[PDB]
Amino acid sequence: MKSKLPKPVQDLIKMIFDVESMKKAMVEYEIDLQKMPLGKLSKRQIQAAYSILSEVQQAVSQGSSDSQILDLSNRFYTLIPHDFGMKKPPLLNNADSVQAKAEMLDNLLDIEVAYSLLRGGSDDSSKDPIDVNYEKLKTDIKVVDRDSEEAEIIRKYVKNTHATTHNAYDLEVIDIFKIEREGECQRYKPFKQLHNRRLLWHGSRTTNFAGILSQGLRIAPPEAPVTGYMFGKGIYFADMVSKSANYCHTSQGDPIGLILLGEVALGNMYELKHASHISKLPKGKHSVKGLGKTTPDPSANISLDGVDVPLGTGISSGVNDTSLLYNEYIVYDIAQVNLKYLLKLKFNFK
Ligand SMILES: NC(=O)c1cccc2cn(-c3ccc([C@@H]4CCCNC4)cc3)nc12
Repeated sequence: MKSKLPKPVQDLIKMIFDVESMKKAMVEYEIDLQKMPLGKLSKRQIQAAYSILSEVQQAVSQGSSDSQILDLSNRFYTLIPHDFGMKKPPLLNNADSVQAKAEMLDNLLDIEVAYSLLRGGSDDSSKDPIDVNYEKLKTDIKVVDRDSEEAEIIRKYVKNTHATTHNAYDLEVIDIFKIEREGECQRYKPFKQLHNRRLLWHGSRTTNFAGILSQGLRIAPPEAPVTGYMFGKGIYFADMVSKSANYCHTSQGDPIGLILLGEVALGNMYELKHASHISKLPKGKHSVKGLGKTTPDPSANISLDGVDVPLGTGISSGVNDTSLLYNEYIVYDIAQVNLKYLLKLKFNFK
């Protein structure tokens, strides 16, 4: 049979299950595709690589000998083979090196999820492969009509919350998808009664979306290094589309990105101006709000189905004694997020 899914949904499935994009991402990370093909990637190996990186992070802060750091570096490259070619393997002896490798592992974890979903399941012929891969996402995906009131609100949110400092590109909404992850409604239900529910942005690389749709937004595993997380291991969101759009890591070569709109149950926010490098919340607080110098104009805030949409144009906040240019929101429980929309964006670079 032929797929009855709308063309934009079919194009989304092709985009998130693109094997060539998975291979190109591994080539960019300088992974040796002969020693470590896409089909050889495993959960166990990525888990053990995170543990090695945490040992490196501990050794660097402890002030361990260069011989122990070299041994941990060598063990990491043995577990994740790299092909540097003309270069000596960079030593993992600083915070920047461990963070670049932890970023690679986060992306490899979701690439492994996408490839294992794609290669799994009943390899029959009765159903269209696009329908088969659609079902592997365990997510209901519907197209939001361009002429709808919903689409108008979302386009206004994209237009008004583009930061002045992120002038490398213009954003254009291609498609708006309404999404419903299986079991997420039931999971979110206890938090639906928490106050201060906001519709916020979450950007990520396109190669992570098969993992995000099938498993939802997740928190970094305990084995992962604690470094590089301004407010600890949690799920981070922005109220400025361009702050999250930067995490799509789109380029002139591939200017099509995916961004989420999630309803997040913030409750009582723990308002911070500087890095806390801690995941523990004070009693009675349900989230962290990192305070930026620029905030969406609160007078243009709208309430949609009991959820605040801060689609106001970026104005000065009043805080100048902060390390953040824009706000960010962090929750430490995966159940405090209900994914609502998925946008396909065109990045028009200057
Ligand atoms: N992804 C986002 O849309 C987003 C919005 C606002 C603030 C954000 C902060 N992040 C974020 C992204 C990545 C990380 C680390 C850094 C590299 C190692 N593992 C993850 C920490 C924070 N992402 C944000």
